[PDB]
Amino acid sequence: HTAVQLIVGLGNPGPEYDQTRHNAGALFVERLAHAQGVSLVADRKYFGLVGKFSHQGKDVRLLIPTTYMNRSGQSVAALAGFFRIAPDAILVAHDELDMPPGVAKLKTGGGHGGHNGLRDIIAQLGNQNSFHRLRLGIGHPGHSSLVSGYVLGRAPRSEQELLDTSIDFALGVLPEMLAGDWTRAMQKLHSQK
Repeated sequence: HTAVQLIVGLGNPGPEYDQTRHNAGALFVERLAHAQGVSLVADRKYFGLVGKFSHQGKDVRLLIPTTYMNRSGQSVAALAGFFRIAPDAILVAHDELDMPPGVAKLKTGGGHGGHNGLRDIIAQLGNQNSFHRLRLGIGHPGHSSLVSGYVLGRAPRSEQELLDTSIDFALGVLPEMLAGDWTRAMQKLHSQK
C-alpha cells in the first residue's frame, strides 16, 4: 500500500462561498483537522491553509487551497512539490454532482467530471500520475445550465445534514484511507446505507 501523505479539501475562499455546496471537500478537511487536533495555518507559500499530524511515523498534511477553485492545482503542486509527495499519496476530497447528498465514495484516477478544481489539479500534476478522490455527494440540479449556480448555492437543511452524514461515514474509514488500503476503504464506505 501507498500511505497517504496529503489530504486536500477543495472549495472557494471568502464569505461569499462559505457553506456552499462547492466547498464540501474543504468541509471534510475542516472536520478531519478538528478531529485530529490539527491547526490549519494560512501559509502563503502553499496558497492555502496547511496543517499536519503524524501517522505511523510519517507526516500527513492537510491542505485547503485558498486560490480560486479553478487554480487549486497551484496550491496542491506547491505543497506536494516542496515535500516531494507523489500523486499516488494524495487524496482529494470534493463535491460530487453525480451522487446525492448522503453518499460518499472513493475513486482512483479518472477525469474531473466538469469539476474545475480537479481539472486544474490534474493539469498541474499531470495525466500520467493518478491521485485518489473522496467524492462527496451534493446532488445534481437536472440541467447543465444550472450547475454553476447550484454548486455556488447553499443547500437546504435536509441536504446539508445528509452531506454531514456522508462526511462522518468517510471519517469512519480514515484508518484504511491513511494506510492506502482503498479496497477495504471502499468496502466499508460504499456499504453504508
